Amino acid sequence: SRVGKKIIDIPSDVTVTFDGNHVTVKGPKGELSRTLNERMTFKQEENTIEVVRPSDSKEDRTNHGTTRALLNNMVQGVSQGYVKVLELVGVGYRAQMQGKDLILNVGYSHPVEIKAEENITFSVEKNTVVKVEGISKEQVGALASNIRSVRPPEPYKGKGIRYQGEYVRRKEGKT
Amino acid sequence: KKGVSSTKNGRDSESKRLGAKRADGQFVTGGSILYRQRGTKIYPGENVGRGGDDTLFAKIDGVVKFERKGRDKKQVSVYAVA
Amino acid sequence: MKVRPSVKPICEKCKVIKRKGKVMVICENPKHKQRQG
RNA sequence: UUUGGCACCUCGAUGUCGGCUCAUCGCAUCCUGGGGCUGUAGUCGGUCCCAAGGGUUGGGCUGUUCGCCCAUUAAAGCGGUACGCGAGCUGGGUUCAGAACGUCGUGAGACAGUUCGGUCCCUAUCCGUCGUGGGCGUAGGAAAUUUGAGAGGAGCUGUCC
RNA sequence: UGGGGCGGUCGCCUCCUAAAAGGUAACGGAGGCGCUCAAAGGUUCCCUCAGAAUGGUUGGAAAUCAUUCAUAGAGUGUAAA
RNA sequence: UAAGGUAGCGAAAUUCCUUGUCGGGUAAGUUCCGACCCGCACGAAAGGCGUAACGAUUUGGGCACUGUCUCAACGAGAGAC
RNA sequence: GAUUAUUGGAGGUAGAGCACUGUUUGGACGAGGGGCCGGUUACCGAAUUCAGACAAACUCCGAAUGCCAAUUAAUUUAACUUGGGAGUCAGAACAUGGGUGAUAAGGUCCGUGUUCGAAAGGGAAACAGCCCAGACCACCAGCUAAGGUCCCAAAAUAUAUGUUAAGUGGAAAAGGAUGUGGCGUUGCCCAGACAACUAGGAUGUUGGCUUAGAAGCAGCCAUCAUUUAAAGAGUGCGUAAU
Repeated sequence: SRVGKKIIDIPSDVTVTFDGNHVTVKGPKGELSRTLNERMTFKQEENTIEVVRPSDSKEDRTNHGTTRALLNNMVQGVSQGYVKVLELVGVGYRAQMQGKDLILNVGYSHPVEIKAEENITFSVEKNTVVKVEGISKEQVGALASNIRSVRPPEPYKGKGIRYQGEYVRRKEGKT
Repeated sequence: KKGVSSTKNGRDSESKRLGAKRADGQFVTGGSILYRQRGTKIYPGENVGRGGDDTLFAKIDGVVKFERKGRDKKQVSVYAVA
Repeated sequence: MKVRPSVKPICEKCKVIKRKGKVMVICENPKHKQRQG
């Protein structure tokens, strides 16, 4: 519950406008609205901003940090790209690429197929450098942190969906 | 019910009503009792007989005075002022 | 190492944080802070 | 949900262990189901959690409570309900009077140590449950078709490709 | 008689339960009794502690004896007071 | 002590240890048969052992047979209504 | 006769307390026995002190309160004797004290109070013993008690204050959070507390025992200075050395 060293939340050329309780990421790359909060009154003087902390209640000061870090995620991702690099391995059962999709010869009854995503760039450099470029942590950081769990690296062989900063471990392989 | 066994220790004495029977300032008779004791807790003084069982009586009629006897003991002093 | 009643880590860079509200600890000591009277 | 202790209700009677037929509620789950987790690569074994929705053989051998076995099964659960239910069934058993043995008792007789045999009443008045109709009413009357407030029932599996 | 039950016990005295007067229960706790002293009694005139160490023929330290303190710890016919 | 059970039958209408022991039989035998005796409490005229025949006698096993049963269905009837 | 102010006395409770009796000596203490030849030293019997702790059947001490009686005082209204006629002997629950049982029991036995029995009414949802409280009869009058005041249901959505977030309220024990405040400290402490963002966080040299070789875990450390804003013969999670 220790998060408050950074509470700045400065905007960029992307414009943090309002739509009521809603708040709109606009500008060079934007047009994505989302409600910051109710009490957390946000304000931008010319190009700097920071979440007002009214009364610093438990709820209010947690909402300060929500809106701060989430608008930071916005001005990070909708402006630059919430870009997360990862790799892939699927071995023996014919886990094969299909460009913007995939197939596995898991070789069940029926080998079973896989697909790509929407509004997020799945930029493949060499079929194992996949950049996932989106807009924020809550949902697309959830994408980056769930693609690893989609088919994660099973330890005793090591096939699955890895980050650039991930590894494979092993198991006491005793039936 | 079932086997409950031999059983002994319920033995005690049909008691006796000891101690005093009259009190300070009170006036008495000739064969009147003033105390039922054993041994000497108190010591007959003035006009006091002592029967066999350490029972005390006042030799006269009159009124009582308990008091110290020694430095740490106690007695009686009957007076028949009237 | 060999398992315990629990796991046996102890470290205390104790990120007792809610994930959007679900309280937990992203830490290594689940052995001490419980409810208490 | 053990063995007990207290002696309140019931001795002008609340009258029977079991089993049969029916059930019916729980979960502290046996199967299935899911997840996680291990001295789990999956399985494994095991573990923790979610889980009660349902389902949970047939014979042999003891009145015996009981357990043991033979074959299956996904399993072959634990409990609760006057030790679920006898004004629904049997009574095997125990308790009746006979008789036998062993032991004890001078003996009458007792034990329990066993064994054989030995009588289970009721025309349902009320509530209640299964159904069946009658009555009346639904601001006009009759025929037919209807919405459904809700209520009930339904959901087990395993196998080959 | 915490069902009858087998066991036990059933009459007196001391204590504790008993609650600072006395008094009082329990198949409640502990103990004595079913006598004895013609001297352990009566009455005059004396004595006064065991015990302890002190310690020494003794010595199983100690007996008997002896120095000094000992609370009646002595002891007092019969339990406890 | 007056003396100590002889034959014998034995885990038996009687074994506490105890389904003592161990087969046979059943796929499975808490029994049944058989056998071992470790006979609590075995023994011979309120008799011991074995016997053909006998038995609305007890108990185990088998064959037939079959709605006893799985697994219940139909009919006829008396009741019922 | 009673109640109480005034008495005066008896007495050994509770509590205290070891002073006896003694319950478990921590320590020493010196010896005896003893290991040894009659000795050594251990420890004890025991006692020496110091030293504490304990007590239904221990007491040097010792209450409150109750018992008895006084020109006892005052305010009440009893009190006693005689004799006629009776019923009661299974009591129950609460508080309380005690025993017994299992610091079990809505148990069981005594005791001190109270209620029922023999007593309605109100309150406790209903609720013989709990709380308030006794009815002679009326009465469409009033005042209050226990308890209560948003609806069923009469009364304040009253004031003013607070705490708490659980429907607690309106489920218990141990264990274990700060989950929160508070109350005071704490060591801080504006330089700047205390987790955290993070700065750099490395060696002659594991040196000695180097244990499976092991150079932060299945292990003992002689544990020498810093490279140096802040830092270690390496704070922190590996049981394969790293």
